[PDB]
Amino acid sequence: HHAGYGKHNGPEHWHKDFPIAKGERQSPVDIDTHTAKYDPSLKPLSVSYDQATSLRILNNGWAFNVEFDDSQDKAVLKGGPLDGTYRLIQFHFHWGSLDGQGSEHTVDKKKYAAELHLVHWNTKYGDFGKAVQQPDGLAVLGIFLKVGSAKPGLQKVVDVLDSIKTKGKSADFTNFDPRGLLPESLDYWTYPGSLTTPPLLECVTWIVLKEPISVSSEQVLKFRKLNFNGEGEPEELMVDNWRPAQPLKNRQIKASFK
Ligand SMILES: [Zn+2]
Repeated sequence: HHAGYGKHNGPEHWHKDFPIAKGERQSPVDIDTHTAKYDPSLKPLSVSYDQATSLRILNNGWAFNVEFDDSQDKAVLKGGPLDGTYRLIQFHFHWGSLDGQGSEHTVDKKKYAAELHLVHWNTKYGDFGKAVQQPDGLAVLGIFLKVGSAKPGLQKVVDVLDSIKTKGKSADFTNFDPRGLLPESLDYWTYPGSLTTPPLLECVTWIVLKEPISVSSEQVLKFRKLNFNGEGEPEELMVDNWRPAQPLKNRQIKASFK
C-alpha cells in the first residue's frame, strides 16, 4: 500500500509517509499572473538540446519517462535564474481523464490538459542522486499542453506507448529529439520548489513556460490508455496522475517577460 493517485493513497495521503509534503516550498503551485513580478535580474534562458541522446522509455506506474544519457555534457539547461549547468536526465508528463484537467501547475487557477516536465540536475553535484539532496540540485522545465492541433514531434512518443502499457515495462527509445516538444516562446515564470512525487524533496528550481504547446485529442487519448497497474493485474487506467496546487507560502514567482 504505497502512495499513488487513488482515493485512498492520493496526494492528500502522501504527508503520512513524507512529512515534507506539508513543507515550505512544495510544488506544484498556482501561478497568479497578476502577482508574478518581472525580474530584470534574470539572464537569458539557454536550452541546448542539439546533442540530446534518448535511450529508453519506461512505464513506472506513475508516468512514463523518456530517459536520456546524462553520462556526458550534452543536453543542458543554463541561464535564466540558474547558476551553472543542469543536465537533462529524463522527461515525463502529467495528464487528466478529461481535457479540462491534468496539469500540476495552474495559471490563474486554470488547469491545462497536461504538463510536460523536463528534469535536469546541477552538474556541480556529480550525479542525480546527490543533486536531489541539494536545495539547488534540480531544474525542471515545465510546459503546458492544451488540446487542439497535433504536435508532430510528440507522435514518436505516442506510438510506443502500446509497448509499455503496464507498470514495469520499458522499450528502446533512441534518437528522440526533445526540441520538438518546445513552444515557440521561452518566456517563463520561475520559483523555488520541490519534486511533485515522493519523496517530494525541495531541491527544485522551477521554470514554467507561459506558452503552451498544442497536442491533438487523439494523442492525449493514447496517454489515457496507459495503465497504473502491472501486466496481468486489474486494469486501472493511467489518468489524473497530477498533484494539485500547494500553498505558495513564503515565495515569490518571478517572470522573465513583459
Ligand atoms: Zn512531473
